[PDB]
Amino acid sequence: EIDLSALRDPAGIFELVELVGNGTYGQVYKGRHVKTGQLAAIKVMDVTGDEEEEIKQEINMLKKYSHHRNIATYYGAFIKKNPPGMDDQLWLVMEFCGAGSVTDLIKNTKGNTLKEEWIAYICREILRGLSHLHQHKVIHRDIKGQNVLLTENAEVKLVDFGVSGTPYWMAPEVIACDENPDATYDFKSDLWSLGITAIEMAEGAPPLCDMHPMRALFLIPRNPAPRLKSKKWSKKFQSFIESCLVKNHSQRPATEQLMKHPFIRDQPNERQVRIQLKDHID
Ligand SMILES: COc1ccc(C#N)cc1-c1ccnc(Nc2ccc(N3CCOCC3)c(OC)c2)c1
Repeated sequence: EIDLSALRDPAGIFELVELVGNGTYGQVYKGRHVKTGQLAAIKVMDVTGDEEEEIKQEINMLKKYSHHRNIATYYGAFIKKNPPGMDDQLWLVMEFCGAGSVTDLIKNTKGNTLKEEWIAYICREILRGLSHLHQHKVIHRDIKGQNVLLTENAEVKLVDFGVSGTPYWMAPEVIACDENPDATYDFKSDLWSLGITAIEMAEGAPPLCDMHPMRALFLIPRNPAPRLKSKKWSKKFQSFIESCLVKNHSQRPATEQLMKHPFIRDQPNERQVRIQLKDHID
């Protein structure tokens, strides 16, 4: 576990190149290891006695649970010191995924939809990542297109442990309403989220996206489980979506049995799929 008080200043070690996006309670940069030139992603967060133990918790998980092919690797943590009583900046440093997010991948594909074969490759990788986290009793809580990232070799990596606002990817049991007073996250909630991003990949957007976040939030527990509207998709894919999106979380498959669903396991043309992906990156 990491001591915030023991973190060095990032000066001369890493440097920021350009803004890349946003994360939970911080901005995200394409960064660079100054001495070697190697690229890295750097999440920068203001830090306060308030935010610290949540910040500290995000760091510890990235450091502890990123030794796995499908989780963006921890590089380090730094504190850019700054006169009291003011905010210091914390730099959380991880491997750089040059291809960007799956959400970016969708935006630059024809029709904002992806081949089922691509979706299956990506879903397996996320699931595999989730399994590793769930094994260590970690819930991701923020599984969505933007948090699913790709390296220039089309390897899939999960990022942003800051939650471990936007309602669209939230499972029914997570939404505190009249019938569910003490809404809490469990591992299965990640699996609902995965089903939503699968739809996101196939259709460019999550269900209920045309509606206001507050009305989406209200509808998700009541409405029946979302489905693919086109039926051009295989019955293995539609069945996979129905497995992820079981409303009653207790009746929803565990991660390990979802890993054994045919859509996930029955993948020929696999190193072929990544090659296409790798090529589609440029
Ligand atoms: C959204 O990403 C994150 C969110 C939260 C946290 C945390 N904690 C970490 C990351 C992260 C982690 C590793 N690599 C990247 N790289 C990367 C991400 C996005 C892009 N974009 C930029 C513009 O739109 C097109 C592509 C990109 O361009 C080359 C590179 C990002």
